[PDB]
Amino acid sequence: GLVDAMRGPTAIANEPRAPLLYPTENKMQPPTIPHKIDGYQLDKDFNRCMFCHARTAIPVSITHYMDRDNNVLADVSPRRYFCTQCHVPQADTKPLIGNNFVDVDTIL
Amino acid sequence: KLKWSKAPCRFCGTGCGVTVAVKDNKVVATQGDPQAEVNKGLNCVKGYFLSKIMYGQDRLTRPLMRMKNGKYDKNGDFAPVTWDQAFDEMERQFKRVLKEKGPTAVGMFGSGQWTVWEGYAAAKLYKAGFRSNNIDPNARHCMASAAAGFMRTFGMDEPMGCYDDFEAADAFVLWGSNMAEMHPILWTRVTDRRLSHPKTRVVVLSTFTHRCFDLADIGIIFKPQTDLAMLNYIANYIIRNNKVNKDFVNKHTVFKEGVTDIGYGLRPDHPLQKAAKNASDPGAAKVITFDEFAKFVSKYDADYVSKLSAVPKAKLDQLAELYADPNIKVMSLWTMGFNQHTRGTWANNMVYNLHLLTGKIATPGNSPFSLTGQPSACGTAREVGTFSHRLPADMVVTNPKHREEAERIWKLPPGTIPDKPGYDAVLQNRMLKDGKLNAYWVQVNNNMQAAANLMEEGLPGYRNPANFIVVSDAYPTVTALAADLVLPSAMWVEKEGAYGNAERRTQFWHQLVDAPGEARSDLWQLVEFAKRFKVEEVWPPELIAKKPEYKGKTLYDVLYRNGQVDKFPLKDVNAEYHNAEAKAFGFYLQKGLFEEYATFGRGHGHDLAPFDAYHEARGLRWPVVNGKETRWRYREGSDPYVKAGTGFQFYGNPDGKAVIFALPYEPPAESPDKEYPYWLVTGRVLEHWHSGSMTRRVPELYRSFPNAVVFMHPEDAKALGLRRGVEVEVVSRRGRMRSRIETRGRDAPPRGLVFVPWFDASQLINKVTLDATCPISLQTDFKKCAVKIVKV
Ligand SMILES: Nc1nc2c(c(=O)[nH]1)N[C@H]1C(S)=C(S)[C@@H](COP(=O)(O)OP(=O)(O)OC[C@H]3O[C@@H](n4cnc5c(=O)[nH]c(N)nc54)[C@H](O)[C@@H]3O)O[C@H]1N2
Ligand SMILES: Nc1nc2c(c(=O)[nH]1)N[C@H]1C(S)=C(S)[C@@H](COP(=O)(O)OP(=O)(O)OC[C@H]3O[C@@H](n4cnc5c(=O)[nH]c(N)nc54)[C@H](O)[C@@H]3O)O[C@H]1N2
Ligand code: HEC
Ligand code: HEC
Ligand code: SF4
Ligand SMILES: [Cl-]
Repeated sequence: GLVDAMRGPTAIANEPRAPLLYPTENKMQPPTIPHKIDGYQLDKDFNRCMFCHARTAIPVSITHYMDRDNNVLADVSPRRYFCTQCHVPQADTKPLIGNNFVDVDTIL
Repeated sequence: KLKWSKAPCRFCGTGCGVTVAVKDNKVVATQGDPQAEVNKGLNCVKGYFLSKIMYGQDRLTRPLMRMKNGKYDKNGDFAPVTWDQAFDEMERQFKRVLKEKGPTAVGMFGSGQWTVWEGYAAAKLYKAGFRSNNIDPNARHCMASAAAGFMRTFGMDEPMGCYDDFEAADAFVLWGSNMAEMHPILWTRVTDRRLSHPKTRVVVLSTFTHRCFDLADIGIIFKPQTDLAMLNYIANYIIRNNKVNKDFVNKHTVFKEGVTDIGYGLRPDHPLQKAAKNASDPGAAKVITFDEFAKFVSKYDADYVSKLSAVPKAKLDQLAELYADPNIKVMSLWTMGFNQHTRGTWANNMVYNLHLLTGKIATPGNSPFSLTGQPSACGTAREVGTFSHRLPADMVVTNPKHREEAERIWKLPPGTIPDKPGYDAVLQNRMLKDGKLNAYWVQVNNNMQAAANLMEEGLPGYRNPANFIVVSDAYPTVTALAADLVLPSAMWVEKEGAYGNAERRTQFWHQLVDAPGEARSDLWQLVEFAKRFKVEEVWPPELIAKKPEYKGKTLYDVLYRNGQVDKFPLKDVNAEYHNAEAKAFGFYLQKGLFEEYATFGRGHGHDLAPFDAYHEARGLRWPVVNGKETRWRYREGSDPYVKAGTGFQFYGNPDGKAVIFALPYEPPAESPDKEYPYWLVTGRVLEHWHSGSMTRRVPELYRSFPNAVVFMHPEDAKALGLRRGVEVEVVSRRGRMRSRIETRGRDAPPRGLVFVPWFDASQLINKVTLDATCPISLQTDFKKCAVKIVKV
């Protein structure tokens, strides 16, 4: 047989019940955000993330202060300003299916 | 201990370079390639999880065929079978259909995520082998309006600018592009320019508020489809304020007026098609003067445009002034908001008009720049011409000189290539439903999830007992669930590949790992299948009589063992990397394909460098002439094809001039009404790719955004008695889906409109959308239709 775990058992022609919206969990790849970020301002007037993560919570690494030429600047690079392009929170729910990835982290 | 090797990102048309770390046949890490010019070491969250995308637990490893009582049956459950078994049945089914109905009843639905050589092998198989033009790709849903727009205005496809324009622009104008989520690294180049040079202006136009508005200096929410009226308003503004670049216009442009009332690409008995006057030749136009063009756009004044679009006159003027001011370098950017649009070819023409009136084109920072979505909608679908009307390098099947040139390169009898365009994407689903397309092979896409109007066309077309459907995939998908035979395919760095991004940069990768099980590349599957057909089974006798050397030969021999595609031997294969297909057929297949294909564009404006040069570089931007890539096209001194002393030469057009078109606002196919009072817009989110079959099997990307949602204005939720998190059905006259309300999310639509992303295979929003298209480009408008929202 063949099943698509991204859909679940329902035939294409039918309409599954939607799961609940899951709350966000509280508690080299960009680390995921281990806390809620609802309501945090991230725009050109104010970067809420920088409020706790400035090199001034674990601070951003110095790579985040680097321009396209790898010059280290005195404040976060514009290239890293929008943090949520790379760092994402996580719903408090299990994955739909297994994944056999390996991280280098654990094999050297 | 790790072996690190370069590749383009598997995902968006930005085309970030990555480096990929392998140990013991497994990708253990990737990183943004610090030497790649596109991204200089950065990725987005999708790129950073490339090491997980091949390793979902349910990767396909064996052919699966519907079987009942020991034999193929449409009604059978899938059972594992061998590759020989799969190809035997395919061969039986294709040959049956070819004898009974001919080549208009076989077809292929391919992909802008095919490698360049995959798309080229498939184009040969169908157009030269089966003599069928029913090969079309998912990029039909995507860039078809942009390519029609280019062919009309410039006579040649793809941008004349490049990513270097992001460092030179003084104003960026996003015409519905959501770059922050959909071209993240290009949005980082926008953000760098804007924050580092703060006189720069970022203008974002959209039908709903999204993350781009977090940088915007000027944000404009406008009513769906009324972008046409805004573009004309700007053109009128430029003229009425005497800011035409008259020398540019006199030397380098002409003016046309397009035919109007061209219908909506629906079935011909649809009342909208019957109503239209000019559906039969919807791209016609006539020559006009500048003055007739100025009169035409003068109807688009502030009263008309501000009322129609709901944009305040002060903002239309701020926007128009950036276009008009000769000192401001303007990069206009657009994606599916212009192309998935029932007048999206016109919208493309109309944004080029703004740049042509002012001469702001083909120089650093002055750049009408169409963004491509897939990693190789350009390098593969468009440049190889894997479309129902196309041949390679902008050529078309209807042109006898183009067919002659293909038949020359492909060593075919005159008259081999079919001269009538075949079934494009939308039409393929309608012909499947109608039982007129009966043997069909889908590769590297999930079109049952991705095509609009699933319930009325695609699902009954795939399940129609008159048809036999083959799907090649790496994972189970709803497309594979609706098929009759599923072939397990090797993906991304399990095979040697080439992808061509939005700035004409073709990027190679070697095969870095071996696919699991008996998974095999799409390239292997096409070339292997071609062994099953003799020319006597697939070509009329009069063609074999003109090339009698082909008597009794197979399509494998004619298309792939032809002295060209097989002219590079196994010793040319870099021994430091596997190459499964080279080992399978006995010669360096990818190199032979690429070099034969490259004959189409060399000396004709589309020059690809020698094959080996791409394994040495982090991409090169075509035309590559005498080893040097081209950054700006059509501009003297930047593009070697431009004649000296001309300034600019739009040499795709016989007189070297670009065309400015007078085209009107016309409304969508389906707008809200009393029964269905909301606009439905559909699209994507940053964390998931397309149908979710890859990203939503990565634990971190699934958990970042586990399910689609209905983004809704809080006042509309209040009026419907809804709260965040309650379930609704979204319903149109075509179908329905169930999802949860989000009134506080990253997409914040105006009252009367909702936005629903399409990545969740348990929430098939393409049951609700309308397969209306732009009539010229045949591209579906997934961005607007009418729905109601009802509580569960
Ligand atoms: N994260 C991520 N990125 C991707 C993809 C992915 O799946 N995920 N896929 C890639 C592909 S193939 C593509 S094609 C692109 C899609 O990239 P986009 O087109 O940027 O994104 P979508 O989410 O498809 O479309 C949403 C946009 O449609 C605009 N829009 C809706 N109606 C109108 C209209 O009437 N006029 C105009 N002008 N705009 C309109 C809205 O303003 C909204 O910003 O993304 C590419 N990049
Ligand atoms: N409602 C709505 N619909 C849309 C859009 C929209 O904005 N709204 N966007 C439209 C556009 S612009 C596009 S580009 C299309 C995209 O639509 P599709 O391309 O149909 O979607 P993908 O999920 O990218 O499909 C790629 C498939 O390739 C499979 N796979 C991965 N690697 C390989 C390989 O190497 N070989 C094979 N054989 N399989 C492989 C994946 O598992 C997946 O099933 O969607 C269109 N549909
Ligand atoms: C203080 C009120 C914070 C705000 C605002 C933001 N973050 Fe945060 N973050 C905070 C704490 C106390 C911690 C745990 C300690 C730690 O450093 O892990 C975090 C954690 C993160 C992480 C994980 C870093 C790691 O695992 O190595 C990331 C990536 C992160 N936070 C990102 C992030 C973003 C993008 C924010 C704005 C939306 C943001 N944080 C705000 C404290 C606070
Ligand atoms: C991609 C272009 C990113 C953007 C934008 C942001 N971050 Fe990041 N971050 C990224 C990576 C790939 C990594 C791991 C490698 C590295 O360069 O350090 C990180 C790491 C962090 C961390 C952990 C720092 C540590 O010492 O381990 C934090 C706390 C973090 N990043 C936070 C963060 C913030 C707040 C950002 C917005 C200002 C931000 N990152 C942007 C990739 C990317
Ligand atoms: S921006 Fe596009 S190409 Fe770059 S890492 Fe993200 S998905 Fe890949
Ligand atoms: Cl559904």
